[PDB]
Amino acid sequence: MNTVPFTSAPIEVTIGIDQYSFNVKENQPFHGIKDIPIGHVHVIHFQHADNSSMRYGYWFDCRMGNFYIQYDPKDGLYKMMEERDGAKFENIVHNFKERQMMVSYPKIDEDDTWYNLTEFVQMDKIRKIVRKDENQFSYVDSSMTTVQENELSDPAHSLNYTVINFKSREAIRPGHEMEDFLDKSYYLNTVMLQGIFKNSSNYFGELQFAFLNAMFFGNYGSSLQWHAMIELICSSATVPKHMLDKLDEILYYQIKTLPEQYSDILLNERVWNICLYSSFQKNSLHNTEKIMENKYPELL
Amino acid sequence: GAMNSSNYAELFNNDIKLFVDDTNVYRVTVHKTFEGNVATKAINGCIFTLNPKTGHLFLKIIHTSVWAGQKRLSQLAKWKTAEEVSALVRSLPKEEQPKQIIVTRKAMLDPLEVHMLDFPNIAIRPTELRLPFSAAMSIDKLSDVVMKATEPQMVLFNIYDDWLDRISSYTAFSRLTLLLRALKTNEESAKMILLSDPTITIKSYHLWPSFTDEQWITIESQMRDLILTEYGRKYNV
Ligand SMILES: C[C@H](Oc1ccccc1)C(=O)NN
Repeated sequence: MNTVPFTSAPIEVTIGIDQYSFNVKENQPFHGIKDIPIGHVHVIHFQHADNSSMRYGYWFDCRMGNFYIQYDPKDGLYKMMEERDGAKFENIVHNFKERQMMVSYPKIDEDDTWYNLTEFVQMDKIRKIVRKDENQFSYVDSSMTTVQENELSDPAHSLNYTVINFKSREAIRPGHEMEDFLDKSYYLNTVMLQGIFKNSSNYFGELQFAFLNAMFFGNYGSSLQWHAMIELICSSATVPKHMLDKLDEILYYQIKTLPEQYSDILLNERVWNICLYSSFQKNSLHNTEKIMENKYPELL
Repeated sequence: GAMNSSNYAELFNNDIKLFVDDTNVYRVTVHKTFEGNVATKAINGCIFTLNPKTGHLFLKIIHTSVWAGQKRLSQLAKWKTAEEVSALVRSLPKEEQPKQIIVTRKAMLDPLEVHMLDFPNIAIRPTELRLPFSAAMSIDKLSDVVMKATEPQMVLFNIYDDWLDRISSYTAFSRLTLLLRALKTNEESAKMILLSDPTITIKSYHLWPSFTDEQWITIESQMRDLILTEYGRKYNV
């Protein structure tokens, strides 16, 4: 189990770690988060008490370095940094643990939620969507726009998700116009899976990461990407049976984890109704359809 | 965006544009089978592609053979339309290709958009106008060439005859839409109006009779009377 220490908490802030969150008061004696489960990526995220504008945070994997959080009063946010001196870091953490100045990552033993939300997400792929190669961790916030968004303005601060566009030459073989527009299997299996993602694990990893950035930061370009990747599978007549079964699981845990009071904005009525009721895979998402109908019957 | 009353004079500016109407592409007669079920029998159809400024109508005849062994024909009809329009554009010299294509029904948008991906600079637009182009098959010479076709065929017609020698495109289009609206609302009366006078003939190379300017005014008046009449007969006013 690993630790992200905090130098201090000089401004009042709600801190998130994965699906957990807690309130820290201005200059409260808080020095970080311990007992963080090894084996998964994580995200530690922030919303200032004073300006709920800009949720921001950092994706990281404790196996890739020792990371801490330090408030920057000039740029006005909590910044993640890597400590290269290993013995310095251990001694800092040990002192904060001895003084019980750290919150414990509060995982219930029965609880596989975070695994199920990040099963296919890998730090190496995150770092290719969020390009900032001098750091082992990746910053994301509410306002960052995606490559596709910028095509329709700062490139270095973009989310480089794979562009999906159903009315594009990439998606539509010359001479197969109707066939490929009404059944997207070509685009799913040959262009995206075989060509771009190489395998369905990488496809699912980007889909999960998009969802997580949508949920945790309200990042609108990410929500667009999550729905696009779902629709591309649902609108393909020919999908590997194992991909469909796993998609149902992935979506099931995403819908389960979404805050109930955010469903109005984070969920696209057209995509879900089409996916669950009109598409080729309308009968292939039993768990997801059951939870959607019992938890958000209004949307449908 | 959408073409409507507010921007109606854009049709007659100097940017090339085509109206595309798919109403008459897939035509059927519905009938009873020996077993008392219901079956359709397709008949030949046409795509109505009109340049509104010049009157040039590219009438692509759709021969019933194109439907053989196909399913979901109403949906195929839209993609077929889009394929044939895209082929037409590609066949035109660059300086003759349209800058905009306006579809009379919104369900042509995605099919045409997808077939014209190769032409990103051609705008595909809907319209809020309820244009009467379905009535093109009430024009006897167009109906006849559609029904006689034994194979796919493109027939080339000027739908304004020689009217542009004497009137503007705006007036020519307004006459045409009034004639077609009349034929659509009461084809029998409309045709009686156009032919009542045996002395006014249709030239071999034309579609409509050779009316003088004065006679066109009488004709136009009679067609408006018809459209109000039927509007009363239909609504009891
Ligand atoms: C020759 C003249 O012009 C065209 C007419 C329609 C489309 C293209 C050309 C015509 O009325 N031929 N019948």
